[PDB]
Amino acid sequence: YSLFPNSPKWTSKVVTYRIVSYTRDLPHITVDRLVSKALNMWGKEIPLHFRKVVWGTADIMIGFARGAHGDSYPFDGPGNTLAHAFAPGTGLGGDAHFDEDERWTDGSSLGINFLYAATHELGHSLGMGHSSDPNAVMYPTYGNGDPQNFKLSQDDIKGIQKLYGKR
Ligand SMILES: CC(C)C[C@H](CS(C)(=N)=N)C(=O)N[C@H]1Cc2cn(c3ccccc23)CCCCCCNC1=O
Ligand SMILES: [Ca+2]
Ligand SMILES: [Ca+2]
Ligand SMILES: [Zn+2]
Ligand SMILES: [Zn+2]
Repeated sequence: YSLFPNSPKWTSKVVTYRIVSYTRDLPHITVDRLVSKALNMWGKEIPLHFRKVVWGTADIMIGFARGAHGDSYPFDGPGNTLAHAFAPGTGLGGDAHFDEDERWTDGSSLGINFLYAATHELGHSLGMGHSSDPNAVMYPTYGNGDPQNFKLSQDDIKGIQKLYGKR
């Protein structure tokens, strides 16, 4: 595993998040469930707790967008970059954006598995960098293992716990 330079991390006991926009590919209820699932995958290993808010600012702002969307990291259409997240910090820090030009799926269809993509992106939102281990969720490319049957690897757990300590 690798953390970000200067290992930024959330210092609060609870970190909020808010889904600002949704994808046309899934029901809104599924995205909400999958984001909670993804945050819990990491939360289970550490002292943090998460709370969803539906208005204003949240530490982790989540949204779907196609093309240019304000932050100077335009999406590129179907394929290639699927999504991108930023290291913990104020403003854009900690946010996670998903390329709406992708065909998002809960796993029952062809497309990009949103639970897997959200686990990777929220890993970045928490301060995780990329792993060299092809089996890790934090590996840079999609598809090595099985998007429909996966869990954090020992490498991902070692990294998140180094950053925030064990629960
Ligand atoms: C790990 C994921 C959940 C999310 C990451 C998000 S990121 C930014 N936060 N590390 C991602 O988008 N990875 C790209 C990386 C990537 C793979 N290729 C690319 C060709 C061009 C540009 C990027 C890529 C070659 C094949 C392209 C096919 C599309 C699959 N794309 C990827 O796997
Ligand atoms: Ca933020
Ligand atoms: Ca894309
Ligand atoms: Zn963005
Ligand atoms: Zn990544």
